[PDB]
Amino acid sequence: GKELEIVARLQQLNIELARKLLEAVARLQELNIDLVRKTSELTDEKTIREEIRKVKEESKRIVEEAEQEIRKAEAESLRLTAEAAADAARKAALRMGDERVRRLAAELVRLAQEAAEEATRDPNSSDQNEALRLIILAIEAAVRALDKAIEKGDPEDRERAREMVRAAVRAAELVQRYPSASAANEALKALVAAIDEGDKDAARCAEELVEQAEEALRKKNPEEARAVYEAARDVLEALQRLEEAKRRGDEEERREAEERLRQACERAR
Amino acid sequence: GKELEIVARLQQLNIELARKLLEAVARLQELNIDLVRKTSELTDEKTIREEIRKVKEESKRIVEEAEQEIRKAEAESLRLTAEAAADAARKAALRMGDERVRRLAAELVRLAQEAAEEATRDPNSSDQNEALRLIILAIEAAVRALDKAIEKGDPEDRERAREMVRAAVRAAELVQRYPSASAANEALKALVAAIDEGDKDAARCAEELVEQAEEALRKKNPEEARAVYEAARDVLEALQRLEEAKRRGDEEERREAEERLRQACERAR
Amino acid sequence: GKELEIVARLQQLNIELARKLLEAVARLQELNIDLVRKTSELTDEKTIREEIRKVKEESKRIVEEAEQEIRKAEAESLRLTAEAAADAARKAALRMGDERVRRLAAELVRLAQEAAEEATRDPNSSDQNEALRLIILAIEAAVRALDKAIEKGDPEDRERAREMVRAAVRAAELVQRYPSASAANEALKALVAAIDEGDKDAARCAEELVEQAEEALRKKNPEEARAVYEAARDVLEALQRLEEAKRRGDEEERREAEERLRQACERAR
Repeated sequence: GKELEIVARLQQLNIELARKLLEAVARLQELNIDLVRKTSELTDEKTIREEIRKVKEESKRIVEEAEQEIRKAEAESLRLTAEAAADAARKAALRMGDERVRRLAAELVRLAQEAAEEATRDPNSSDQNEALRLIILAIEAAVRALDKAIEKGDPEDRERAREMVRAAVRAAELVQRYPSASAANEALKALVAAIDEGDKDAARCAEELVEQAEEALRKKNPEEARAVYEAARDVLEALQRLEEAKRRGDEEERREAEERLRQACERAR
Repeated sequence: GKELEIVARLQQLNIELARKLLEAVARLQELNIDLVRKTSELTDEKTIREEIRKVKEESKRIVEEAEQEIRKAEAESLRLTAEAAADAARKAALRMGDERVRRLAAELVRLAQEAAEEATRDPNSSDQNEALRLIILAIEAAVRALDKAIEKGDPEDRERAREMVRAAVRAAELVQRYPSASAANEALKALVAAIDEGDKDAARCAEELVEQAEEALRKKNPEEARAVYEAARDVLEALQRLEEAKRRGDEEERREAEERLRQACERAR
Repeated sequence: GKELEIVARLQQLNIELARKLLEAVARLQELNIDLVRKTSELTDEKTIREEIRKVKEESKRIVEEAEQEIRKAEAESLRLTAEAAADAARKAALRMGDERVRRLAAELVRLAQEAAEEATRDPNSSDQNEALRLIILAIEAAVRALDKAIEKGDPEDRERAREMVRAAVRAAELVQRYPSASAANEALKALVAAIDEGDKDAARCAEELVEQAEEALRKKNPEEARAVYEAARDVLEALQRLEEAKRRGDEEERREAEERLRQACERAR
């Protein structure tokens, strides 16, 4: 279906990007051989130095244009991944049945479209590129929650999916309006790690950090935004360690990482 | 399933292609350092110039072989995408139930196999590479039409899929036998845009341009083939603008693009 | 679902790898222009030669670090493909229903995790990189066998899947404990080709070569291991020719390749 279409388009970008990288390598090589030829033939030091500077200026321009093509190829790749993830979000919302979760997933399609369209307009912006990455990770976490809700029909899992899909929409409009915000950037990642864990205490704690960063970004108090980031940083690290201790380990640090997330959310509420 | 297999093989091509690009960069660097060493030590101008020309000849050969590896990596990627798309076409035809559409999808598998096998035989051919691209786009449009037909069981949608899958087969054998034909190249793309639109008037208009380009290519009248291309060019541009005005816009140009496609098909029939 | 997640991560690797390749090209170009400048200005031959050697040493280090990044990018790609293939293996085992085949598929998840984790620890090892490739191919063959078993519910196909999934686990722990073993490396590939063929005689013949290579690797008789490789080499080539003669050909060599695999397995038992 649509999955094969994206792989076909992403592969065209890789072939085209590798084609342009070789184009830059080929041009830089022509300049070197031409410079060595002129340096060995000419005797005027003034002309030799000017031939060297124009090659160094052109070589620096060749590299910059190649960084631009990689920049545009990355935004085009992130645009295809965002649309594919949003398309997966709406179909999973259909397989649930709730018209309310269908309205929530419909906004993610609108959020993914608008954020990916602005990144492709000016890929040189690093904030619009990173904000689109986290929105993609938020949609992926929402899709993983929706797919789990339709496995056994557990009413807690279905409500778990609704609360975290709506929270993903919340932690998406925030980074869309404030891409350069480190507090909103970290509270989103803490929610993605809290969605995959499935803990009710971790989901309500991550969303509270999103609202704290939202209110701190309503006004323009920089000391207020930095406090939410440090609170969201320790929460995110506690969830990543809890995921490592559950996948492997010997249950020793697994109980230790629980109190890490518990104490981190304690001083944040 | 098969989708994960293609991604695994396409990723091996990207790693291998990046490995060979660095191999060329490493060899070009060795030649530059060796040339600077010999130019600074030797005093005979005759020997210095010959050392420079053999490096420029070898550097030009290194770049050409790297363009060849990118050329072979692109054909191998297009071969994997074509087979994956044809595999998706036959299973969607099974989910419909019509044995007639199963015979139509069976030809696409044969058309995708033969076209992708000839492109991998000599990837330096640009016509066989581009003709395979449009055949892939034709199969993707056929798959999107087949998946929509099995959504609600609408009898119009199921017949809409049969007419456009057969038309995709028609606009595939044509570009296979005439890869260097611009008229057949454009009538195919007009059909792909007409399939996604779902308009009955746009589907019969695009196929009529395929038959006009087919009869013009039966004989060898070049003025006849150019007339179909210009007719298919305006039809394709009208469908792409109609898709832009339906996705966004304010319904103003949406009605304007309808008369564009209407008038374009008028002077083509 | 998970398929879109892997494509998103694999595309980030390609963009990042292309970003680092250009970084190496940009640094190598700066060294060339700086060297040409110093060679044209300075007159002391002793200083010129030392400026050349330090550039040749740095250029050789730049290329080596770029080979390392390609090395680490390949292991990260093979780790994502292995986990995605193992995830596909467990769900197909669930769709069968046998708790025994679910325990077999559960080991592949453990085998794919452990082998991919050791390859990412030291990607410079070529044996751990190649052993992970064949384990991926073994899981893919197991998934293709499991998907075919749930098509028509044929009891022979369901048992065909169980025998070859268990054999895939057998030809996975072997290459995991002996990555540098050519006999175990070839008996695995002979099984992958024997799984796709579906021949009962080819499956029991490939597994017998796995047990022969297993017992030869129990001890450390090098002449014993080389005998199994030559026996597994001819079996693998006979299955690849049998696949070519069945896909195309004119049934002439198709019967000839059958006696090839028959005689190859004859002198191996």
